[PDB]
Amino acid sequence: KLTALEAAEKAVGFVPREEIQALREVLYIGDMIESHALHLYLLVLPDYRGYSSPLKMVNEYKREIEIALKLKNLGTWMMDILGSRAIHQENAVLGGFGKLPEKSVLEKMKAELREALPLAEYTFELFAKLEQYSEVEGPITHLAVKPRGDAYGIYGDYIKASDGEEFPSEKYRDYIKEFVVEHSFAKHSHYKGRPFMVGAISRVINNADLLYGKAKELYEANKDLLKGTNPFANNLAQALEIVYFIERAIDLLDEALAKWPIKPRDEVEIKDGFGVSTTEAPRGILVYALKVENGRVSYADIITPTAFNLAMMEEHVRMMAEKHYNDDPERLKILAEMVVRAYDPCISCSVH
Amino acid sequence: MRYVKLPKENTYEFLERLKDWGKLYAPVKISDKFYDFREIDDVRKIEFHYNRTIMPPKKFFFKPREKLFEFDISKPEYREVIEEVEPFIIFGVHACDIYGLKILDTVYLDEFPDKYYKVRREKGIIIGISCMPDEYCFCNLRETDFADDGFDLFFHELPDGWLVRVGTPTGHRLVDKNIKLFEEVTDKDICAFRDFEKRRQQAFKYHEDWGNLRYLLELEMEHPMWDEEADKCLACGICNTTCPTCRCYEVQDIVNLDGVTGYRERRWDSCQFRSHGLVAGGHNFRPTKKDRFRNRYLCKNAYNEKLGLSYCVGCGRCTAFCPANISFVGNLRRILGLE
Amino acid sequence: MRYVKLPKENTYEFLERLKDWGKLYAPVKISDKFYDFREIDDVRKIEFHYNRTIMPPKKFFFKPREKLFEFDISKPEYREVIEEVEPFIIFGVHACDIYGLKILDTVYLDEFPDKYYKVRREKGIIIGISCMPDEYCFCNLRETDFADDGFDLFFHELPDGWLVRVGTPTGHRLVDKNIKLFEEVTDKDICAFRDFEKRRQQAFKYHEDWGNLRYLLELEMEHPMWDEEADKCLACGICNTTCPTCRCYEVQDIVNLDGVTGYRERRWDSCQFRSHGLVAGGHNFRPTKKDRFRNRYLCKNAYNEKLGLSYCVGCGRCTAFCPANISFVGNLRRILGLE
Amino acid sequence: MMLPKEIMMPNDNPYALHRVKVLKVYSLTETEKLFLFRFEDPELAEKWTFKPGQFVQLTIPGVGEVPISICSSPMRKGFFELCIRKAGRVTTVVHRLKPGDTVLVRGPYGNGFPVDEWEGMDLLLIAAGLGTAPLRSVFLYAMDNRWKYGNITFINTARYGKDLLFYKELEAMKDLAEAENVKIIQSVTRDPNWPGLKGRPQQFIVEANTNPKNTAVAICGPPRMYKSVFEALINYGYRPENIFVTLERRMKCGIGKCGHCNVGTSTSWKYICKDGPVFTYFDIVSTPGLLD
Amino acid sequence: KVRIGFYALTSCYGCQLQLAMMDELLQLIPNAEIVCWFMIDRDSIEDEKVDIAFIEGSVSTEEEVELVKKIRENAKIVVAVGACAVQGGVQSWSEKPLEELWKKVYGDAKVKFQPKKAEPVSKYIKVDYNIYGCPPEKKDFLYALGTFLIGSWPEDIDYPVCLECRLNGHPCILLEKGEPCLGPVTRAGCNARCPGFGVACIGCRGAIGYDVAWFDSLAKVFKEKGMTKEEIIERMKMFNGHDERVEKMVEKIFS
Ligand SMILES: Cc1cc2nc3c(=O)[nH]c(=O)nc-3n(C[C@H](O)[C@H](O)[C@H](O)COP(=O)(O)OP(=O)(O)OC[C@H]3O[C@@H](n4cnc5c(N)ncnc54)[C@H](O)[C@@H]3O)c2cc1C
Ligand SMILES: NC(=O)c1ccc[n+]([C@@H]2O[C@H](COP(=O)([O-])OP(=O)(O)OC[C@H]3O[C@@H](n4cnc5c(N)ncnc54)[C@H](OP(=O)(O)O)[C@@H]3O)[C@@H](O)[C@H]2O)c1
Ligand code: NFU
Ligand code: SF4
Ligand code: SF4
Ligand code: SF4
Ligand code: SF4
Ligand code: SF4
Ligand code: SF4
Ligand code: SF4
Ligand code: SF4
Ligand code: SF4
Ligand code: SF4
Ligand code: SF4
Ligand code: FES
Ligand SMILES: [Mg+2]
Repeated sequence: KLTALEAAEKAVGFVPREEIQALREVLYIGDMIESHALHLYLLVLPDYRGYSSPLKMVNEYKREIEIALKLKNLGTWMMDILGSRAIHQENAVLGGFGKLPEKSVLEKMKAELREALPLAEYTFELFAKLEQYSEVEGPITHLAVKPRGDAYGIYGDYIKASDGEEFPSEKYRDYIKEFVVEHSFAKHSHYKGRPFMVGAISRVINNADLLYGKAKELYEANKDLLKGTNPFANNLAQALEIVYFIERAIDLLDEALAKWPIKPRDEVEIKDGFGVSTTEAPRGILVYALKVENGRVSYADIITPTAFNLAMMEEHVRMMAEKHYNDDPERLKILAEMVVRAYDPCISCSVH
Repeated sequence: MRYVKLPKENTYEFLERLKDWGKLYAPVKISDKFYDFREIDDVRKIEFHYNRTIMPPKKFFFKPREKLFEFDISKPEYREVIEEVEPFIIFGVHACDIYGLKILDTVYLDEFPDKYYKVRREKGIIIGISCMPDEYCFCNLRETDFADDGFDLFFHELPDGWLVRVGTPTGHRLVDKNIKLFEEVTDKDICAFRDFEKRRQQAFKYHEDWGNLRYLLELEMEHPMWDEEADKCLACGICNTTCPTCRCYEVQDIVNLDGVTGYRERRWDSCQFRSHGLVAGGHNFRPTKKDRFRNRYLCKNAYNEKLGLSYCVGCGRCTAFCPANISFVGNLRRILGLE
Repeated sequence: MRYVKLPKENTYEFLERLKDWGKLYAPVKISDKFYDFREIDDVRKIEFHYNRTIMPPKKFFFKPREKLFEFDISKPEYREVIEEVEPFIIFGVHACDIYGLKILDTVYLDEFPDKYYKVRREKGIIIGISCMPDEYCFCNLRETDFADDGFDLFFHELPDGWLVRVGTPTGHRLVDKNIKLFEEVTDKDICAFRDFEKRRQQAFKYHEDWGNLRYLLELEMEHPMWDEEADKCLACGICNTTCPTCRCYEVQDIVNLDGVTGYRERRWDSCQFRSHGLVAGGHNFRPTKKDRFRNRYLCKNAYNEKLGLSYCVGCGRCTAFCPANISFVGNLRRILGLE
Repeated sequence: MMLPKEIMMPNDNPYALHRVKVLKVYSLTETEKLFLFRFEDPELAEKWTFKPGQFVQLTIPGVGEVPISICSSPMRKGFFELCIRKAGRVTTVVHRLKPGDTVLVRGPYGNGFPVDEWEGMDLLLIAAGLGTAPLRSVFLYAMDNRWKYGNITFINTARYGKDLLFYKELEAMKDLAEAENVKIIQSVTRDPNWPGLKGRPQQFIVEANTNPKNTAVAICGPPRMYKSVFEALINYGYRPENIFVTLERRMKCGIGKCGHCNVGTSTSWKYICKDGPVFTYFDIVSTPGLLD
Repeated sequence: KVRIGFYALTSCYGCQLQLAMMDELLQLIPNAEIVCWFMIDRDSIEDEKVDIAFIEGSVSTEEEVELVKKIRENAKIVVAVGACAVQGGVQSWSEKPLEELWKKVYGDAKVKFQPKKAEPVSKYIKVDYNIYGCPPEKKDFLYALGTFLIGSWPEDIDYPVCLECRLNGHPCILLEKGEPCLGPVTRAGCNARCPGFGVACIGCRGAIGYDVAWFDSLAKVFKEKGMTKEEIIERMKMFNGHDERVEKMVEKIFS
């Protein structure tokens, strides 16, 4: 929703106000918190803890599920307050919001973020205790967005690489190639003829120096685990990003409260144009290219993080399977599934 | 609701058939300009197009002079005088008088039902008729112009007959016994009814809203109008004795010449008389004529909780029958500032 | 009745003092053109000159969505959900809405008094205010323009302040606790009140008598107007969910995810919906949209026996808030032949 | 009836429900069961009396509540009976009730047949389909109070011979009823192979044993048969002031608040739970729309 | 224990996610046995006998039609969850044929899997009950699951969103700004979320069944406020793209 709003506003030549952009960033941070907590605790925790379902983990790992629910509820409540709901937000309109909450609700949101910061710390410790399998060690090309401003963030105009080069967001199809494979409804992506990775670990590797606060302290402490060579560092990078984004959301709420009261929405008149917005999704770079002609969409191009990550997923599953070749089929299946889940795949966004 | 139609040539035959149900009371001409409800022997005497009667229809239930008890002073015993009330039909009741009968029913059948009133009220069949207002009628201001219930048959005037509303099982039986004389209502009769309603609404003298009349009367009890209109007043009480919704009666015990027997008598009373608010020792709670004159306005403009309308229905009998040419509606509109 | 004057500079102080009695609900502006009764934190938000609210004042006693019971399915037990209602003040109620509250009281404080309604009706203090007619207001036709009772304090607009009517002991206590802010009514204030009443009567769009509306509606149930206006209808039920005197509700039992606990819920309903008349087996007693559309007119134009008024008070919410631009008063006047 | 503190609870809540237990379940037809109930409160059970023709609100916990007429006589104190047809959600849950289960009931509601002012006159009861149960209540009240009412006739009709309500009871009762000034007529309409009687009730009104001028008529069934039955009764000389019928509309409360059981027009607007369900002949005649 | 299976067709998994994020789902585990739900369970078997089957997503693959036929074979109650399963979702917004969309998106390339145009689940099997929304509300899931656990079934909704909009006192966007709000014809249960946030309804929960969805009156209301026929039709067919009533009812009022 927010990447589409950014693309449409770029196409129609509209610039949102600073407080509206801050509130949109808070909503996006809520989405990242919910998605990362949900992934970490309900999709990659049970297979590390020896279960087959998080619903079977209610009596043994009670505190872990409790903190999982608290983080997920914080993200869901942020999205319920700012967007209309946790899924398919409707309050995010062209040029702002249909209705903004009262000031006391924002104060309560800031207080709840402050309360949830220790939960993020515990999550980072719990996922630092886990294991990065050495069967998948190899050089990775990490692509991530260059943040706008002077802080680790989600909105950006440039796309960085682990090879050092950087290109403008609108020129993405000059450097990224989409091709269709005969075994999937998704389009695999290549960078200079080679597969690449986008995600939380790529974000950390590319924009580590932009972190500030407890996130920077934790990153400096645990830089040894966050090497851009193992795909299994993505979960720990997600925990680190939760830690960062709680504080970032607190600061953005302070910035928004500095300019109260806020008019919910600006009048936008739809001129023709072509806008490409590369915001950083919880799972990697999201590219939205929309062309507007007479108040209508004439050209749409969506490239999603999982479509970016599928080729690297195939390569790393190949190396994992060759390392665990001719073993018991169940063990190979579960380890390959763990490798795939390390990439937090959203198959729905792959096909869009 | 049943909407049977009575043709113009069967009206007198239906009125003759009404005499099979009891005694028929219909408005007849008692003088050149005055009407009254009198017992019918010749059906041609009934005046269907009349303005008002010299006496309200309450005289058939709240009798003008009634003997309540007969007594023996030795071994004190009061024996009630109740006669077997045979069924009777009151024909030609206007809608305002029907609402007045409803108001008097609320007064006389509320908690202690009046036996004398009830035995005659239960035996009366109220057949209402439509009317064209004259200069004295303001039943549209008091909202007593169209009757909802309280009748058995209601006759609505048509160019080629009548439209009959049946609202009671008694009216159903009356229609079904003489169904030969009745016909079916067509769209033409409905259009004629609509035209008559429009003409009736156009024929009223005053078209005003009187919501705040009670509060303005309360606020303006020290008006010079009260003095100037009471100086005209004759204290004759016609405005109360010819008012459909006046409940007041005076009681008296009359001893026969033997000194042992006698009777207790009930007659209509007026608040315009001296002894209406007179207590022992000489204290009158309405001592001056102005006080009684204003008290009538206050009482008639009061709000009836059970029905939702004022005790004044708007018949204009107090204005038409006032020998001193005092206008009730004119004084009320002067209080409201509409003059 | 007790008359007090509130000067223009003490109005906000009196409204601040009203918060000592409880929570204050007054009409505020929720959008550019719409009002509603909302809880007051800043007294300057109160709109004294408003036309109507997006929700009727019945939402404080007949709540829009209410939880009646909580139950355990094992050991069948229904426990009523009633909280201790603290006293509150509903300020700014127009006279039409006061009459609507009286009508809903007759509906919900009948032989089986509704506990949920009665508990909140006991603790509510209704302070009424005067208003100027809009193009949609026809409370003069329904006779709900001037309120007699049903309030505690009534505020009447004056050029140099307010005129306060005290009708109940609660209003007497409210006036006597803050008697420092009130004054004495002179003849000039009475004259100003009379002028405001004349202007208010002159500001109404329609001046007609609607006595025969029920009977004409009964006689004209096969009119082409019903089909014409029903084809415009959206069946959105706003005319019922915004009507002050609509009694209808729909009940539902919701079972919690444990399968043992749950609750019973009550929400406002509209006769414009399909399931209002569904009687199982597939039979609907109002099976067409025309049937429900006509049923609303029949129900709203019916006669309330206990009060003597129609169930429609004349606020115009069904005409103002109809998204299909369907005129209730216009269609009623089409039935009467006044167009 | 006007039972105090048990029809509205000491909490003054008219929606408050009483705990009752189902003792006997009996399948009359395929989509029909007869339920015998008693209140789990012994004092309430011994104090609960109703009128023939009144209904109750049967609350199955967690599903909803439905209005059911009482089919047993009010003089069979302690117990009351309900006859319920499976029409949908709530009745589907009701039909699974085995003996010994607890369900919630409030009532009685509405006005019943004026059996007190029917003293010393004949009784004609015309039941069609599911309308037998309220007329079963009236019939059993008359049988318990036989000295009060004169000749009684019971006409029961149904679409098929297997759908006749209380066929076994009325067939077993016919003996000693014919000798006890009671006539039972049972007929079918859509079954031309039925060994028993065939035809509509208006055909069997002439076969009644009731004096037409001194007979109270109680008719229950679909609203469509009412006009034909009225024509037949009026032709044979039954007085229109003594004809009573029952109507059904959608009910959610039974106390007059939900506004779903509305009949009539703007001239006479009435509610079934408060003004019925028993209506007189002149009420049906005056306002159209009460039938169909 | 009631055996419940949640199956995924072509979907965004919003309905499964909404059910998974409910805190009351922890109460469902002791009362119901979850057979097939791959999002949370890994030991889930596709071909198993389930008492109640919840189906999410549209039928956009031939393998999906085989799966829904299998589910209808294996389930006593089949429940369609969400706008994708009930009315085809937003994927059925376009009336353009499959080959045109395929050429526009994937070019001239082969995938070896067979797609099809989005259709509701009710076209290939018989759905006994429906759960409306996109995603469905938590209250809808609670009511449906609770009534199924008691042995009853949920009541279908035939009242518009305007009911909940007027219960909550939301300002009417259609009366003030003239916005194209689809609320008067859309099923309630969402508590008027979009009109409460100042947005217009886009009819995610779907149009009212039982032939009491009046697109002609709403089209006339839209036409008085200056909208062309095709704009109204596209707006109404955003989520009701498999509705045959919309085209006929709008073309009636524009003829
Ligand atoms: C005065 C009266 C007496 C009745 N007596 C009997 C009787 O003796 N035996 C019998 O089998 N049935 C009787 N009924 C009908 C009975 O109420 C319905 O069969 C039942 O309410 C429908 O149940 P359902 O599961 O089909 O509900 P659904 O069809 O799923 O509908 C749900 C709701 O609809 C309402 N409803 C549906 N049909 C009716 C109806 N006909 N009357 C009132 N509300 C209705 C109820 O409130 C019910 O909770 C009577 C109805 C009335 C009004
Ligand atoms: N429970 C009560 O005490 C009570 C009281 C009042 C109302 N009700 C309601 O009344 C209904 C009972 O009837 P039902 O639904 O079971 O009926 P039904 O059997 O489905 O059909 C009506 C029956 O009456 C016959 N019939 C006789 N004369 C008729 C006539 N003139 N017009 C039409 N049919 C005529 C029909 O013959 P055909 O098949 O040829 O038409 C058929 O046998 C239920 O809805 C019930 O709830 C019940
Ligand atoms: N994170 C993330 Fe998505 Ni469901 C992918 N791929 C789109 O933003
Ligand atoms: S009728 Fe006229 S003169 Fe006689 S008492 Fe009444 S007001 Fe006075
Ligand atoms: S006080 Fe006077 S006006 Fe009132 S009822 Fe008595 S006589 Fe009539
Ligand atoms: S006060 Fe006058 S107009 Fe009013 S009812 Fe009495 S006599 Fe008639
Ligand atoms: S007051 Fe009205 S009803 Fe009475 S006679 Fe005059 S016009 Fe007729
Ligand atoms: S508000 Fe208007 S469109 Fe909506 S249901 Fe009422 S009459 Fe119909
Ligand atoms: S029937 Fe219709 S108009 Fe009458 S109270 Fe119920 S919802 Fe309102
Ligand atoms: S019908 Fe219309 S005018 Fe009358 S009370 Fe209801 S909303 Fe107000
Ligand atoms: S209907 Fe009458 S009382 Fe109500 S707001 Fe309009 S003018 Fe005021
Ligand atoms: S109905 Fe909506 S939430 Fe559910 S799968 Fe389809 S698009 Fe997602
Ligand atoms: S805003 Fe939309 S949903 Fe709400 S009342 Fe208006 S039309 Fe209905
Ligand atoms: S208002 Fe309309 S679009 Fe918004 S949640 Fe409700 S049904 Fe869906
Ligand atoms: S059942 Fe609710 S009004 Fe009669
Ligand atoms: Mg793409």
